[PDB]
Amino acid sequence: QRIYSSIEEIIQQAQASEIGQKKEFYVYGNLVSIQMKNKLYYYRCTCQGKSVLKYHGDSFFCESCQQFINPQVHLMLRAFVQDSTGTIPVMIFDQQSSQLINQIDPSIHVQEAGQYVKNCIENGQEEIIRQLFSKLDFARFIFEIQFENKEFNNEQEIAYKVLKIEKENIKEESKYLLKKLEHLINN
Amino acid sequence: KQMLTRKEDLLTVLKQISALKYVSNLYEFLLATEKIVQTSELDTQFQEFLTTTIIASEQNLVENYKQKYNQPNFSQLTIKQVIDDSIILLGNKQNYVQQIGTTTIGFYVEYENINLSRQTLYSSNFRNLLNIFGEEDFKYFLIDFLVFTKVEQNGYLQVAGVCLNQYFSENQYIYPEIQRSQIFYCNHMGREPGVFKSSFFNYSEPQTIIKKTLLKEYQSKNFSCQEERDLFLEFTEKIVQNFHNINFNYLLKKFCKLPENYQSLKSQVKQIVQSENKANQQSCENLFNSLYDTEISYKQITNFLRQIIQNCVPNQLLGKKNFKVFLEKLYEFVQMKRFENQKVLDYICFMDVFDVEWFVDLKNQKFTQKRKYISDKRKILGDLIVFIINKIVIPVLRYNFYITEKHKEGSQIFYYRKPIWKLVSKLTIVKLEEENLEKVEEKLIPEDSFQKYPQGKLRIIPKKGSFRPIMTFLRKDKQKNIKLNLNQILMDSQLVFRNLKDMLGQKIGYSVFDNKQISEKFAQFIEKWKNKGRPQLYYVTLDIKKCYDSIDQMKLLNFFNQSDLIQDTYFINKYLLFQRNKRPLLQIMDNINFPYYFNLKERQIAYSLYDDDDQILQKGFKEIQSDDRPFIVINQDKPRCITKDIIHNHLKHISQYNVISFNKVKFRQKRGIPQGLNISGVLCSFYFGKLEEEYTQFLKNAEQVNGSINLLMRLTDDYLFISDSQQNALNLIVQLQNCANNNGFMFNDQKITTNFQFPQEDYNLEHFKISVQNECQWIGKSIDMNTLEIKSIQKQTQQEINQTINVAISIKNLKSQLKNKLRSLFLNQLIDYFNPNINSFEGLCRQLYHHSKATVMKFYPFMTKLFQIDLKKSKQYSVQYGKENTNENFLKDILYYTVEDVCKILCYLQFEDEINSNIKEIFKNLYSWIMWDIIVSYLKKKKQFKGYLNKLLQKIRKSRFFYLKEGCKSLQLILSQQKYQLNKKELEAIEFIDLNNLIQDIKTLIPKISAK
Amino acid sequence: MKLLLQNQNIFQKLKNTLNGCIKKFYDTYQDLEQMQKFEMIVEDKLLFRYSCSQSEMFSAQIQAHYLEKRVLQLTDGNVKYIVNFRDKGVLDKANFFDTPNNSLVIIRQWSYEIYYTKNTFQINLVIDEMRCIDIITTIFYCKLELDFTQGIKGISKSSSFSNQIYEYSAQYYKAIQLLKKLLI
Amino acid sequence: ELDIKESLKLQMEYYFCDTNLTHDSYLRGIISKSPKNCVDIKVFLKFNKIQQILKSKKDLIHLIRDSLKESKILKVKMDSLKVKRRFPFNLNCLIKIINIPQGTLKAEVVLAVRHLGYEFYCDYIDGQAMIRFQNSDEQRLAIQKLLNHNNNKLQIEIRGQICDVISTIPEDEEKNYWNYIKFKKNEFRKFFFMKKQQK
Amino acid sequence: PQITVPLNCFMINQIVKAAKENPQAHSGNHYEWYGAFENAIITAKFEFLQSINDSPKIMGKLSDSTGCIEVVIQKSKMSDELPEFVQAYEIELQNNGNRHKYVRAMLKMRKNAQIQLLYFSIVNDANEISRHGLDLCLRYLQRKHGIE
Amino acid sequence: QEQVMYPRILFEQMAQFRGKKVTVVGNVCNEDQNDSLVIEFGPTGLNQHVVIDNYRRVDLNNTTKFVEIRGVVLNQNIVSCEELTEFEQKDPFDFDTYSKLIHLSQSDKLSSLFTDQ
RNA sequence: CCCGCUUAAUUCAUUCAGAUCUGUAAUAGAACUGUCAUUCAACCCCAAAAAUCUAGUGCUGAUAUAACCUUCACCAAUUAGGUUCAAAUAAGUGGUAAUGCGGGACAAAAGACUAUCGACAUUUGAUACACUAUUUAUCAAUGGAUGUCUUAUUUU
DNA sequence: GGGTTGGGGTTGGG
Ligand SMILES: [Zn+2]
Repeated sequence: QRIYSSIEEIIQQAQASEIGQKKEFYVYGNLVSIQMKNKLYYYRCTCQGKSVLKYHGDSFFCESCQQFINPQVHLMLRAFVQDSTGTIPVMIFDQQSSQLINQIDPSIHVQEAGQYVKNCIENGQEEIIRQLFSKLDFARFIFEIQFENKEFNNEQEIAYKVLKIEKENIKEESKYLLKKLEHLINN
Repeated sequence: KQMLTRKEDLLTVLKQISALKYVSNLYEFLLATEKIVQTSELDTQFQEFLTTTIIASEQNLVENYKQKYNQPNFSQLTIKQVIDDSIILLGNKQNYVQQIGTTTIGFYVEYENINLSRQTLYSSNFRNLLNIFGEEDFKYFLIDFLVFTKVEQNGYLQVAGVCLNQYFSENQYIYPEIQRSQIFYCNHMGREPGVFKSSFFNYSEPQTIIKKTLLKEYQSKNFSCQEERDLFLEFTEKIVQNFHNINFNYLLKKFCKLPENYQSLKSQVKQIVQSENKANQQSCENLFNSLYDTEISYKQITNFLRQIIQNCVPNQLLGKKNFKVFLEKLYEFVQMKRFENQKVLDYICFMDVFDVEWFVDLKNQKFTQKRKYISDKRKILGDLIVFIINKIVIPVLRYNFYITEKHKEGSQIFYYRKPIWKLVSKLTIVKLEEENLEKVEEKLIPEDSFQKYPQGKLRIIPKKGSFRPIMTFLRKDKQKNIKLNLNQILMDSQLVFRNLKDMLGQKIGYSVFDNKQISEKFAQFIEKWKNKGRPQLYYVTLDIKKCYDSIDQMKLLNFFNQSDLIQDTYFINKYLLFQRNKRPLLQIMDNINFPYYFNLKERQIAYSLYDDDDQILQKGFKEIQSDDRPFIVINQDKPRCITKDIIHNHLKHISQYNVISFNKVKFRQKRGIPQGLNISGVLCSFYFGKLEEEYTQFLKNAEQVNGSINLLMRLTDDYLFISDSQQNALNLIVQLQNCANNNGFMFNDQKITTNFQFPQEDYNLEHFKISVQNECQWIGKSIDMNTLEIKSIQKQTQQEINQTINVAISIKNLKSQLKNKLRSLFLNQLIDYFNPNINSFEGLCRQLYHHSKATVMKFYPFMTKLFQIDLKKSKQYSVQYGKENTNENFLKDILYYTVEDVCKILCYLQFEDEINSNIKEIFKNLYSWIMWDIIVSYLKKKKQFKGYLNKLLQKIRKSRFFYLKEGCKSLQLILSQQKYQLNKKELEAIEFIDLNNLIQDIKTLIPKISAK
Repeated sequence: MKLLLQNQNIFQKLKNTLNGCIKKFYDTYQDLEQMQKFEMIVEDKLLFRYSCSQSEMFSAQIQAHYLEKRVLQLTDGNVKYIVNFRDKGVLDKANFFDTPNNSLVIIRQWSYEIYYTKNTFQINLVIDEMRCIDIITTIFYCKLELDFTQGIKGISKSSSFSNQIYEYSAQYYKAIQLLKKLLI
Repeated sequence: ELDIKESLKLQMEYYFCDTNLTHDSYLRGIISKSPKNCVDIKVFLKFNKIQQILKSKKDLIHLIRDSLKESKILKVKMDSLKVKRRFPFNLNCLIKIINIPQGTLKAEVVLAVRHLGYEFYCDYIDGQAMIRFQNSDEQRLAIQKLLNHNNNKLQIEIRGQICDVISTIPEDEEKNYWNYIKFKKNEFRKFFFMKKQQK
Repeated sequence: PQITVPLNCFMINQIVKAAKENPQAHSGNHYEWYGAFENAIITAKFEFLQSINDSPKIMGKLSDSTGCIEVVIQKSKMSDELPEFVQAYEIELQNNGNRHKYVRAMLKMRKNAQIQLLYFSIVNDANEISRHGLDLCLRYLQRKHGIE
Repeated sequence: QEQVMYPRILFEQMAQFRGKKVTVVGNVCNEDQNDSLVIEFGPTGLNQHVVIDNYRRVDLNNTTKFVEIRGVVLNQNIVSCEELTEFEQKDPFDFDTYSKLIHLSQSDKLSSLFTDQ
């Protein structure tokens, strides 16, 4: 069996943590408010190309492999994972975002989700993407949340990243609330 | 006709934009929707707010907001709750003014950044507006409309609606770019002539190695099949093999060889380097001059490059005729200026695809679809041409020569052999060490400044008899976690100093920074001079030598510390500014947008936390306007902070620990601040203003003690003084000399230019070389001492004019580029000194005559470059100008519309809105005729224009003359109707028109304006 | 935002103001009349008031306030301060957008106040003028704090966790020692 | 010498005289072919009597220029080699594809058949399309590829639909088609006669 | 210190009654139940109420095992349509032969004003009832023990 | 505009009440096949069958698998039906956690928020 | 002017750094090796102008005191002589290129051509393929096209 | 596993 913790405990433990510490949790929560103000995707090679050489006319060339590659689009989303107790900002990477898009729209295939988003954005169809992202509001899931205490540009900061997303089933959540309440009443 | 007006309203301008179907102020909208009635009473300030606020929408929604009898309007929520409800109603939309500085999380809105426009939204006026509207209508009014609230006499602030900057917003093949910029400024030298050891020519010593080094070109997608790749690889193998048989020593001796007295120059340089005592000035000037006359001519280098290419590249790689075309274009590649470059289509469009024999087509498209085959093979020909130039030509030029520009030669390009430049560098390093540079060791510099700031580089530009060092701070250190160069580190302190720059204008010295300030000072002095009665005038001009290197660091830091003009803490605001352009409003083809009338500029400002008069905290901007036309500002959510202590640390570091590099050797400045930093210009002016106010007390009270008019201005290191008394000029010279003696600086070349002559023995001025001239020349402006009129100085020959012009032309946007180029060329410097308060009518006409004569010569190379492209092969231009004479029609259209726009701008600058329209039309026609006469006279001799186009130009000129005469003829009858009463300026204009007899001809006025 | 408040360097302003207050108090009471010195020492009344200069202006975010005791809490990044304000007029003059909480303010002038209580000297910080410039609803988790409403014990706390608080506490103790030496 | 140069100049003037240049017109074509009626000395270098008057070619050019300098009929300036006057002085096997879909354009089918790479003639009628080659051997050099030997079917791809063709048209029909070609030639001749006879 | 809190109809009625009976509180819209809260979470069955001459406001009903409350649903003004989450309820109600079902509803309530309903989702598993009850009790205990 | 109390009870408290306006919840029974609808309590390991007379078994939706009713108990194992809702549940309904929740709601400490007094 | 072909040989010089050799008063001689670069190169301040340029003219009636035209390299500034809304013949500088060899009769108003061609050649259109300054294919309509000979003697 | 904003264009004063 796993251990489930609320958002407030994650917030309190993240602040006290020293620089360079990591820990993982499991939370019952609902996703809300995916943000689209920044760029929604980036480009990486199949051989894990650290540096992608930008060119003109949709031309590309990886440096970790040294071949003419078709650019591969990786989808990154920022949203908020909020429980009844609290709210935290999280980052959603390619696999989980593709899973969410496939769940909300079964027609799009898993790895094709990034291509679909890129085509919709570039062709001039942003209303469809807005409607697609709006249907994910207040959708309950099971999350694996990891916080990292790291320093960027000589500035201490905490970043939350989601590792796994699972479908919700009320039964063990109800059992967990019951046992927590029983422990509280006992003490 | 449509004319530019000095006064406009935002409501009138907004009605000219087709997107907005409803434009009105808030009061008339409130009455239109029956929210308020005229019998109701309101506060006077609330009434003013309702009257001045301007709203607009893309559709008419007056019906939707009509007052409903179902339920009245009472407010119980707070303004914040209503605004939050509106922002939540916005949802996923991301571009709204009220959304700036905040994010939405479900049904909660979080405020996280400083927005200076929230003070307007959360003000009492908007509370009263909410009371008037009601929540259910306020929440949608904030979204469906664009709300502009007036905060200044002509400035407006958008606080709601879609941001204005959102209105200011199948692929095709793009050819590669020639990397011509690589040739410049190479200091590396090798033992044996050739190319760098990292080039693929020297790495090889089979097909495997050449394939490995040339991966970028071997696996291109333009190759149809593997056979083409194999043929190209074999060609590259042959190229590499042939290159090693070139005797570079013989080629360098034959075409571009060293001087016959090279050994004497080398011996002289060595003796100067080794000698302990200081070298003679005249001998070193002669040595520098002799070194700089060893430059290689363009023909010599073109022959050298052609010889290299002919025996290194097989003739069949490009074709028998394509090779010759490439060789011929190589010369035009060689002689280009600093910021000029070639294009691949400059070679491709003159070549034949079918000339290449080794091209193979997988599918028989040679006969079926010839055009597709031609496109596909052009894609390969362009790659081959790029490969030849970038791999062979550029590295050889970079390795065997030092290519740079001189000091007063503009953008002209010069080539120097590498040993000559090594001698020059040795001599320059010897000269730099004695005065201001010393060799340094990294042990002395502490590690904090070593790991916090990046270092600079040194570059040498030849000068006649000397050099000109420039220090560049572009680099950033990958190690030590540095991601910015030094200027980017010092950017915010530059904003603080720019804040300091405004007070320097009048408070603590005589400093000028731009043309508007100089023009205002001249206008004030001219008014005082006219009031006095136009007496005789005397002027003195002198300048400081090496102002940046003559600054004492301790004095500069002491001045910085004890000055109260720089506050302890500053905040930084960012905002977008929309300002009217110089385009008149069209009077009501259907697609008219905001960019047609406004210019978008990104601005930053530093403000203090004190309760200052300017009260930037309420607005967030500080703009100076020269007219009554409106402008719009929208704030941004990126605030920053900067403290005086941080600026002090930056100044201390740059003054004490500046380290620069030259040929893998580190140096360090010993005195002064480096030129090339963004903060040095203001610091120099501040430092010299302190001394000049120390030593110029007598000027302050002289305007009242003895009643003498005098003007003193200083731009950087240049001084100008115009006075009425000779004693004042002599005293100023003596006082400035005393200040220079006491503060350790000196004036350039020991020269002073004056209007009079005085005995120099009495004032210990024997070492000065006084030059007497009757016509003042200052910062490129020519000033007359009798009539006191100012006009710029123009070059006289085509060769001198060409040196400062770089031509860049693209087929996609010929029309816009050429029209904007003409507009800038006419309006570059004439727009600042066309003041009616400085010059008279004849002076303005003469100024326009000379400026237009200069601008036509400036623009001439663009017209010749245009004729190198035939537009009959481009549908975009042939559909509009035909096929027979496309180029001539295009050029005529551009010239006509540009001249018309320039004339309109000139009339806007000269007259006020109160002047009668007939006078304005007459003067516009006169200016148009002057410019067209200049153009026709200049172009009537050229062979390219000799035929079809000159007839059209002459017709235009004749039409302008006829229209001017007709307007002058009808003006008499119009004025004789007595319906108009004429003021002083109108009477002056009538007198000017009648004196020169513009009714008949122009031959009376031409002698006065053409006089040189 | 947090970087904006850190660049202010409020601790330098506090140190300068405390140094000026101590110097002025030392200069103004050199009479050293024993009867007057004994008269001036009574329970629960202020002895001196030094207003800060115009150069000690900073901005902070209000996290909480208390009308009953006139205690106001200010935070900027790492450090949160607990100070007082003169009266409700200070809050009414500052045109708050919605509420005093979660609002960014500029303190135009403040002052140090010296009080003698329980056979020792207590130095307070009182805010006189405030100006609201925006709303910032962003929770800042301040690890460390200093309290100006409890005397030496409220300031010396969490001194080991930060060098700046250690230096300011040393300066505060030196000021208290000098005050008790001169007056008593 | 001076006399030799004078005689050569006289000979050149006689050869460049207006009266002589009309009857002969040997050098008149050279004059017409000149850019701006400025002929060089290469034309006179092929002469027999002019060369015999000579009794390093730049020296000969300079001598000719000196000889013609004092003359007025011709012109010489800048010590150039060219010359000019001072006056104008002007005055078996063929197949048919079958079962073409109705409404198919001629361009599509002619493009489809031209993929072989040799010229021919095509006419489209309802379905039937006669194609004729210019030489005998292209038929056999093309039937090796236009016949898909993998399927062994006389099939050609037109408009994305499979079309059929016969390898040999009937002998009577080829005779009729040759007679049709002869009839077309005769009708062109008759039209040519009519065009001549409208005047 | 948390604006969102889960509680049922009886607690809504008790809070409103207590606030109205003794209005001697701070001059703010916020209620007072072991702190200040704006939002609420409740699982109860939903049914439309057909009011008269009320176009902008649509009256609903949220009955539960403890009591009942009145809620109002706002609609867009630029055009006359219904929110998506309630259109889904309407179409499902039409499809299933007019059978009312429990919903998980989040509603924003302020004093001296009606109770807006912001969003709800139809629930088909009876385990949500026990989950909601346990969550209500746990959060109530947490709030009471955090006050002290 | 009306306050009606519908407290939740278990199977054993049903005899303790003996007539009150309450609500009960259970899985629908189909093996007995009465004319009147019969619902069942517990995980079916122990037999607890109650029948409602107002509501017919066949009229409700076929996909319905779980129901809860609100009505006064007519007699032991007979409950009148006033309001009935339909739950189409694809997962088993846990009865132990529901029993614990009911017992905690009936407790003295937490009864204040659930019911008056 | 166009076209065909060819156009030359040993070092003018060798910075910086490393490592050998010989000589001896710090000078110098000899030979050898590695080599753009923090993987980038690119000075700064102030000021001027800014359409998504298939979109824009009183499309122009004028001052023989005017506007054009003509010169054996090209191009651009300096003098004479003519003509009247468009036409043919000139005189001094500055700057830039200049290898040899071979060729340069269709001038043309035509005639005889029944030699040639639905596979000739244009003309405007349409349809495809192409478009950043493409050198095409088919169709429709339509009438001329190609070649040779005749008004012809290398003092050319 | 992400990360100021890189330009584009190049005249005239200092
Ligand atoms: Zn790769």
